[PDB]
Amino acid sequence: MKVISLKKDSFNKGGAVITLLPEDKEDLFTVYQIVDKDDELIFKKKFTSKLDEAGKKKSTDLVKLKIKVISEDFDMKDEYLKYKGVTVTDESGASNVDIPVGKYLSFTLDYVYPFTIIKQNFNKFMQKLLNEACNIEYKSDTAAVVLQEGIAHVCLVTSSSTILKQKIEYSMPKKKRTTDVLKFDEKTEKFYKAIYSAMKKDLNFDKLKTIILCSPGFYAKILMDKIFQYAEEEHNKKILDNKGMFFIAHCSTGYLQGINEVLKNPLYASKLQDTKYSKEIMVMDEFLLHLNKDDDKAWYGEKEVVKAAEYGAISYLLLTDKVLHSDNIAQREEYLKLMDSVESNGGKALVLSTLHSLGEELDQLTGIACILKYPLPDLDEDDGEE
Amino acid sequence: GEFDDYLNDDEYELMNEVFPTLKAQLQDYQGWDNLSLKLALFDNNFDLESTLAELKKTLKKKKTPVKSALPHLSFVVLGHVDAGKSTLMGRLLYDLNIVNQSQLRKLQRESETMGKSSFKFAWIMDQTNEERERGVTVSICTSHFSTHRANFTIVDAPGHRDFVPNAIMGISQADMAILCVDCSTNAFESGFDLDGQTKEHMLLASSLGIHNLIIAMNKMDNVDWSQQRFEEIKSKLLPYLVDIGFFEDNINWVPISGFSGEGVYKIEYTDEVRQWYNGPNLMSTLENAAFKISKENEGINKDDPFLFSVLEIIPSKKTSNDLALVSGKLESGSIQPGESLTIYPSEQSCIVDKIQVGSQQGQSTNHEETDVAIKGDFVTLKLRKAYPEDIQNGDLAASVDYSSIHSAQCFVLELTTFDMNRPLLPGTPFILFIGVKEQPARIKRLISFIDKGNTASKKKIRHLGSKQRAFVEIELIEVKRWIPLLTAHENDRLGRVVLRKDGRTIAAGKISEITQ
Repeated sequence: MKVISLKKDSFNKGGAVITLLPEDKEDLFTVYQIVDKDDELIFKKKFTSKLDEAGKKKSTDLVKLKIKVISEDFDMKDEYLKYKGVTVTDESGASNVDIPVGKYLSFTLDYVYPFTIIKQNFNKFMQKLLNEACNIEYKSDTAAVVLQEGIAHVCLVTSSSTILKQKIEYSMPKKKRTTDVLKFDEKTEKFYKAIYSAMKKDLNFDKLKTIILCSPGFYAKILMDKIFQYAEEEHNKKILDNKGMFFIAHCSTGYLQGINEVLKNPLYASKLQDTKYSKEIMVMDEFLLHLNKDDDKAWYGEKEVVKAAEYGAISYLLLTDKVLHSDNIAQREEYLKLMDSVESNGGKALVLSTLHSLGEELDQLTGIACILKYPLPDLDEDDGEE
Repeated sequence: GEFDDYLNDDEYELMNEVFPTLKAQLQDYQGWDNLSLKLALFDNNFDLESTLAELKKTLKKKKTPVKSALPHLSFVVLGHVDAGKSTLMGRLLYDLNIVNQSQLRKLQRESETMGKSSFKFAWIMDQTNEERERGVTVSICTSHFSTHRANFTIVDAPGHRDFVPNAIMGISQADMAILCVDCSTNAFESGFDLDGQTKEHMLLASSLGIHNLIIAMNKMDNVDWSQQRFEEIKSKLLPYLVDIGFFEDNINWVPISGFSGEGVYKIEYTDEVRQWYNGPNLMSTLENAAFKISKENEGINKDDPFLFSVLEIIPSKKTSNDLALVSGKLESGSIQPGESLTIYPSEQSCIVDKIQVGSQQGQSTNHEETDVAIKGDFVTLKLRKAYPEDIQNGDLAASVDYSSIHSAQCFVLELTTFDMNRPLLPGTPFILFIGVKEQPARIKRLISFIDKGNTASKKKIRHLGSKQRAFVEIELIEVKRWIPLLTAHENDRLGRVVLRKDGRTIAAGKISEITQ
């Protein structure tokens, strides 16, 4: 990301005027958590070509829409963000000039033109992701490949998410009557060839530093020598130079799960390439150690987390940017109070960014949870539920 | 050029009759409608008779305008993963007489190598395991052998933990279940863990209605074929089986070596290494199973509606890529060849070309003929007129009568929990293992616990009365049109599933209801 301007008007202390440039899909996700509905975005497009009717007839130009925002089409994997709206129109003639009033309009984001955000609820949490990550150094380094005896998934561990790229899969050996109808072996060879081709295209030994290979069984180990066989066949020095970015791991299931088994479990990653993955893995670790050893020291849920805040008992408050930017403003007034109330009774805090596996995991827990200093048995009766 | 709808008011002053006059009079008098009078006064130009004559005329239009096949007994071999359960099952396979087998002895010996790890009927089977690595699993889950009494199916739990799923939900429930244990000190102490997959591999079985179990002590040879270690082994292995639910008196213990072949084919007189044991051999014990009397010939275990779960889909020459060979369990009802099976999911149907009952035997190529099978049995079917895509695993097939079978996404389940490290939080992801299918799922929510709202801890079921280990709503993460399933009530192998967190199995349950 690059921020061209960023200014603080003089009749309005709060919101802002941001002119900014997304550089990759990690900046398309940041922008996501920044634009709010009713904020106004001003772009360039190419809204040329017309009916006929009087004349042929058109012209061209290069017309920019100051569009009110109303909704969004976001697909991170597909590296596509688009914002839908109606024209602000413009405004005095000073903007929108050339635009035909009365006409919805959208802005599909590009990495080449900057655009300006006339923002209303520009906050300190956003400003962190617009001046920290926003991370003109970039530390997120990882790709995975989880594989069962029959399916594999090329994936990309993101500055938050275990985004799939390619749900590959072949005709897996099921053990035939005969010695294994050479069908099994032939099928296996094709498969080895298939993933190699995929990773070769999908990955790029230029920005990535870690590639994780995990499977229940020898399947991950097999895939690693298959990866490098076919490299030495293509003489693919984008992979052969980097024989030291690969790390082979075991996980219980060869589905997406295996990623959070390897990353957050102290088996493979420690403190190797961990920077944006640091802390957040351990805390979500311990959270599930505690809650799950039915010790009453890990809790989830708006009620129970507000309750654990009346006793001051909270050691680590867990919140998400998925529930935050997922849609709504008022609801976060409470969730801030709730942090202060628990800490004023006890704790630090940890916000999970959110297409992430860890943020999804806490999202699957209502985007709110806590770790305690002490056991509080039954925080779920008084208030009525589990 | 046409219809002349001038005159219209202009004429009234040109001719001079006014017009607000005749109007009221005639109307009322007569009893028809307006619009006619204005036309008629123009068409006879301000007349007052001939138009009225027409009017007296006007309304006038009247609106205003059998044979029993004997088994043939199925067994699943269960064990840790290192007792040499494979070496022992291949020895039971060898040739069912035995030796002669002269080619197969050579081929097993070829299987890396003829000189290397040398050979005695089983070491050579073990070297076929080392080649087979190289395309994981070259021989089949189909295996059969024969004994003096019966024809046997074996399916042999792996080898890396997968064929145990090929038996339970998997094929032909098991007349008898075979636990293979290692006599060694470290290997028996391992395997046997409450946590082991071995205990689970036994636990389904006992849940299933698998009433007979045979327990075979492999690897005697390292522990000097010992009396004291063997009786000490019987003494742990049984109280472990009772914790599973098994009947310790009903269980045969047979000392064996898959690796030398002692007590496998002939009784342990052949074994000079143990003189103290006097009892039957491992084939003699398996053969020892009581014959159930086949039919009732044409008769019941479901007459009830047919429900067949589809474990696997695979192509064949005669039978397509699918609607091709299909493998799975007969959840309820019965199926016979030449019959029509309907698959509600694909809204397609097919004809059963062939049926392979339990024990894996008669191949597709040789013969095409074989009678019949009741619930509980696995089948490997062949489907004639249906297309590769049409059936996928998880589908349930049935007849048109009590047809369709219905199917969906999330479901409600009464799970019970065991000893866990972690508990289940509402929203926690787990991996569900129904049949062939193993999928990620979210136990979203925790609707109820014993009968309260809480997270789910260990050993939780309602203590007495209604049993509420936990009432849960489980959602499939993986795919839209997520999974086909049935309630346990109409049929349990479709209905029964296991839940496991990472490695460990946290809980098991029955599917109570189907939701959208």
